[PDB]
Amino acid sequence: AILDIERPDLMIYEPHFTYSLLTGTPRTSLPHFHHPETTRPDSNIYKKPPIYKQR
Amino acid sequence: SLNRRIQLVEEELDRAQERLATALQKLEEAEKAADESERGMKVIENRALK
Amino acid sequence: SLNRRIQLVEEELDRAQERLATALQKLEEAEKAADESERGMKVIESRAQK
Amino acid sequence: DNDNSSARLFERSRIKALADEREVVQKKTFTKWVNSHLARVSCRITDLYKDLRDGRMLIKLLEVLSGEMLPKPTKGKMRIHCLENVDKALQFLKEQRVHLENMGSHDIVDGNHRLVLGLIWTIILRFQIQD
Amino acid sequence: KHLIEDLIIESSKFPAAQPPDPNQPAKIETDYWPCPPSLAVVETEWRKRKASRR
Amino acid sequence: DDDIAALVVDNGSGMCKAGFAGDDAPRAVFPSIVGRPRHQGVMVGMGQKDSYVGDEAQSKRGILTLKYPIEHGIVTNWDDMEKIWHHTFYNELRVAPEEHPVLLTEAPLNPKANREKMTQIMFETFNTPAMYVAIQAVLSLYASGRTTGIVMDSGDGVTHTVPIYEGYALPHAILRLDLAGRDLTDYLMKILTERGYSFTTTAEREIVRDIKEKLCYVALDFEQEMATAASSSSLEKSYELPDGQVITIGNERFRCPEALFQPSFLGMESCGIHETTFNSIMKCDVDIRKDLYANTVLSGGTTMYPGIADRMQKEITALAPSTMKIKIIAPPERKYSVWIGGSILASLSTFQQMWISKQEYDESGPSIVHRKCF
Amino acid sequence: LMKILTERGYSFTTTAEREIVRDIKEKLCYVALDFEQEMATAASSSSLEKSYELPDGQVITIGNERFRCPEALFQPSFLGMESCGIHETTFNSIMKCDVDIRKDLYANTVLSGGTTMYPGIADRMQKEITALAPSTMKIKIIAPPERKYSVWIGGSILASLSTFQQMWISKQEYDESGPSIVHRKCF
Amino acid sequence: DDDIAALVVDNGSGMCKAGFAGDDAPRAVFPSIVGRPRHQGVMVGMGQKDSYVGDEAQSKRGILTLKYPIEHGIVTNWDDMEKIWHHTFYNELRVAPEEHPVLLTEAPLNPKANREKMTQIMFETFNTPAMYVAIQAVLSLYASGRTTGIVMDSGDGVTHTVPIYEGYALPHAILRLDLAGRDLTDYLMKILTERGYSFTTTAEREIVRDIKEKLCYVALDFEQEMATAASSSSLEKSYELPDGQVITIGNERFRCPEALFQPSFLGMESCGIHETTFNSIMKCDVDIRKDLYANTVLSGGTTMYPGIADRMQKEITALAPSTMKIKIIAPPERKYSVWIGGSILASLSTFQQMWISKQEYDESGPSIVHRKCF
Ligand SMILES: Nc1ncnc2c1ncn2[C@@H]1O[C@H](COP(=O)(O)OP(=O)(O)O)[C@@H](O)[C@H]1O
Ligand SMILES: Nc1ncnc2c1ncn2[C@@H]1O[C@H](COP(=O)(O)OP(=O)(O)O)[C@@H](O)[C@H]1O
Repeated sequence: AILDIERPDLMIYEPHFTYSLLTGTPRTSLPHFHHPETTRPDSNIYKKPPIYKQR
Repeated sequence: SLNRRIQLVEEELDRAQERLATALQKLEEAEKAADESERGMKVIENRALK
Repeated sequence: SLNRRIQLVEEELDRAQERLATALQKLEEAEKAADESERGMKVIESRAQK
Repeated sequence: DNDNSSARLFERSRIKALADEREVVQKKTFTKWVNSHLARVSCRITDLYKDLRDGRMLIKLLEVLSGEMLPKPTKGKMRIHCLENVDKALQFLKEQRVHLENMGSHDIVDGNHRLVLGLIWTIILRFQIQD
Repeated sequence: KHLIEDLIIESSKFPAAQPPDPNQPAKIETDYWPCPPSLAVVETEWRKRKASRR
Repeated sequence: DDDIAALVVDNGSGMCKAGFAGDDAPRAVFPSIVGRPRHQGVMVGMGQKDSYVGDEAQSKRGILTLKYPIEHGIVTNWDDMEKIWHHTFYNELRVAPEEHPVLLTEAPLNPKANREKMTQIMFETFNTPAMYVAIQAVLSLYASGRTTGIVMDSGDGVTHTVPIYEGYALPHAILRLDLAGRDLTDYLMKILTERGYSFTTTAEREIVRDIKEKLCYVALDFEQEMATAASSSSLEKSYELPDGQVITIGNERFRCPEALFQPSFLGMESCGIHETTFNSIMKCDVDIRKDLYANTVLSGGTTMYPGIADRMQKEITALAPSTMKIKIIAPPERKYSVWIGGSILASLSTFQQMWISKQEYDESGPSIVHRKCF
Repeated sequence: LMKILTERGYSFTTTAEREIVRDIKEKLCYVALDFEQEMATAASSSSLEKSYELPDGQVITIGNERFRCPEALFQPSFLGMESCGIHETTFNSIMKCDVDIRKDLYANTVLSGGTTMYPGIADRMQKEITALAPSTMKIKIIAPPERKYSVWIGGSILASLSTFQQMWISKQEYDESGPSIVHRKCF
Repeated sequence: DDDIAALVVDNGSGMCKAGFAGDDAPRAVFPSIVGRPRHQGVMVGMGQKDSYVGDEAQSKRGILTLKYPIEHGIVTNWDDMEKIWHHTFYNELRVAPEEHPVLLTEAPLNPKANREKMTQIMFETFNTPAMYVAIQAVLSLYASGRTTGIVMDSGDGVTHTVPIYEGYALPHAILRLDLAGRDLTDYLMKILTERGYSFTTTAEREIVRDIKEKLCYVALDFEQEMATAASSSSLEKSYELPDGQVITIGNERFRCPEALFQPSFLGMESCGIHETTFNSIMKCDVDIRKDLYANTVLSGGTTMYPGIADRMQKEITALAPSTMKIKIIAPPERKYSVWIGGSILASLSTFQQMWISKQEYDESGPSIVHRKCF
């Protein structure tokens, strides 16, 4: 049956219901939970009061 | 409290025996290597003098 | 009973640490001697090959 | 083989001997220097490698040199409390624009010789001492 | 940098952390150097060894 | 005396070595690896550390992504190299960088910008009084103790051969080949899959590098070695992973270093190292070939495999005319030879007129290194 | 244990009797080091039997059911589950990690929770993990005697740290960002 | 009749397909599962069945413990392999295996004992007169109809890429990422725990796989789709369990196959499929990259997620230089492409020489496949 068909690229076994729906991605990493923040470089977190106490 | 004190002392003692056991075999190995170099002395010296 | 056992086990911990340190000193001395002997072997090897 | 044995001989003799000799002399010098400043709070250390593991000696030395009181040490005798105290000291060192690298809390706690010596060397060199 | 730490910095500049004694030969002069010397130095050393052997 | 020892820093692809001038051996040797964490940190209270440098990265390599700042002899990540140099100066030697001069090495042929950047970072960020950039093969020839010879140096990232006759180097015969120990490690990974062992991540790269260091050798005859390995299981060794599993390396011990002599295994068109040395010799003049044959010098850690000198001598003897001496000079401490050359270069009395001062840098920018360095 | 105590004729059905069965399990269950040998021993002699007193004065005898109930922790096919035992789960969780960090993980296994308070659980766990693990590695099972409250005790440690005052989900943050804030802060 | 049709058998980790040489479609397609009963029979005299192979095991899922003989493209259990092969030859095909040649497919990089064992089993047990073993992603080019292109084949076991330029394949550019569809199934099982649906048993992994095949798609822009999913509930679907329960898949539909492009979700540090394709491109020579950019071919069932071709085109367009055009060729019958091209391999007149004869096996052992195939 191959020997009759010119192009197996354009070949259908089933309707398949195709196409029903409707700069690359940079690498990402999992978040860390052992230190609070790094928004201020060279900041001392031990000076700061706790967050809930600030009202 | 005294139970945990006993446990800590026992673990430290076991680590001490393990370290001594490794040290003895390293000592034997170094002594044997020194003896082997000592035999190599005279054969190399004989070839040189001839 | 526990207070009696504490001093006993601490004594073997003491003795084990002491001769562990002694064995370490002996081992490092043996290592230094072995290295010096082996370079002494290289010297006479260079004798013979030249 | 034999050539590899000769290379191992050369490295184990010369590199290790020179490194240990220099490191021993610098350890003695650093201990003698730090004891002078630690004497004012009537604290003295015998071995530089082991007495900086807990972290109270480091925070008291920074207390002497800075002249500003630091946050109080955490009340504990655990591993994590030592990590907290060493982290407080290193955060204070970062606070005064002194640049340190490859220097975590677990390095000081576990007692690495080279990193402790480097921390003392940076304290001696870069830090500002006022009287 | 005050005055005491400058002595530490000056001591750290030498290869060893202590200044060397002047009577000892340098490490380039001692036999510990593994690079081969010149050929005629080895020739004169062999001549001296043969003279001592006699 | 007011004479201060200048720091000698050998920065290679694989490891970094450092010491004082006039010494017999470097004080510090450590791998040039920068690692960063790749998992979640949940134990709040421990100290946070952004980057691991050197042996600290190697001890905790199980949770890091290991990156080499220098690959193929060209440094790409400059901040990682800054961290490496800074850790060398402050934690491994414990010296003030602004007091001593420094001496640096590099491959012969490389991008021209590196030297300039290597100047600009060193004068500005570290405030050294003076610096100088040398070429590793010349320092190897210094360490060999002979004025004339041909130096072949293969590190972790680059291989290069230079000829030097009576102190006059011939720049048109300098050959650079991009084949080194990193590609041999990658080929060892690619051929270890045949036995069923899988090594993918960078920690596995370090493990495979250790396996290659311990259990590899160069066969004198490739076909006879393959026939012997096929005939019986006498040529087999066992290795233990840090997990505790046991692998059997078997036939693959000598196939990995054989890629140094037949680069067709890696898909490269270029010839082997022995033909590279022979072509570098024949590119020289007629009268100096006889002295270059008698003074072949091996260098670099990649030339550390057992059985490399016999194979090199046999191959060059096959290529050369059958009249002249073929002598391969390989010192046992060849891996550090380049650094040793630096210690001799910074101790000469005439070298004190060769330093690049800060004043000249301020006068003529970072391009002074092309005029003042070979 | 209820379903296997049905085998001896004792009947427990209500929710109040489940507490009685739980008390019996806590008092009279242990993990056998070897299972087939223990079955042979319990079938051969009656030295393994124990007597329990019901709240209404009845006296029951457990016998062979003392160690069959905890054995279900290691063979889940007793309950019809096709999952693996706890030793296999621990070994599989170790094996999923990287190669380098396995050696430290083999020597630092920690037990926790009340269910691990069966007498003899530590020896059986160490034996099975040592059977699964390669021979050149050594296995250490850490079972503190107060492990039932360990999940509490570490929590009492965690709220006392200095940096944990920077971890709290404040009232203002919840008011600003709703109840979905807990995923950003808590692990 | 003279020449007789040779049957082709495509074995992968997910499904086994089989059919004759000339046919455009496989004779039979069935999952590669072996089932065994966990419970104990209670009624006297139904009949004995020790093992369940193929679709019979898929029918009686909730009574067996399903097992897969192929793990990551490697045959872990061989007795199961004779079970599937016997069921293929004597039940699905109803042909005598001793009167036909057999074509088989395998992954590019795999242990050699795998090839030796398939050769020994096909010759000693089934008495096949001749056999051949071929690489799957090579056969994808035969199915595509072009002799120049790069194939990325992603099955249930492995994901491997290979470039071929004008019939010449470059072995040093072949990469074998170990990410596949079964890992995505496990990730889907892990992320359905968030909504409260628990799937644990081996019989329920098939339900999870069907959910994956039915209600999953690859987002064009990941973060924008996250924002849309957090905004409204338009992109929510409902799935019907076999027992009548209804689940709501919601956000997770485009979070399962996104692990193909970012393997850090699964804890692997390896690069994604697009970066693997790009790295396999750049490992080739300069002059053939232009042709390879214009003939990227997708293959394997794992690449049947909707929108994967556009995502790959966008990512490679971002990575590649901007002056060239990139077209991803994804045929609508890629799932059987590995089969289809293989059928073309059995119809060529020049292929009759390449068969491994029975006499050659008899005189050379099972290691003849390392010389005859590839
Ligand atoms: N004893 C040895 N045997 C075999 N190979 C070695 C040995 N020592 C080092 N190597 C190889 O040499 C490489 C290091 O090269 P190196 O000499 O450090 O280059 P550079 O000094 O320019 O960085 C390592 O990657 C390793 O593969
Ligand atoms: N319609 C589909 N949509 C998405 N994924 C699919 C679809 N059909 C199959 N798959 C995935 O592809 C796998 C089957 O791939 P297949 O080409 O059969 O692999 P192989 O032939 O190498 O065994 C299944 O495990 C499934 O996860």
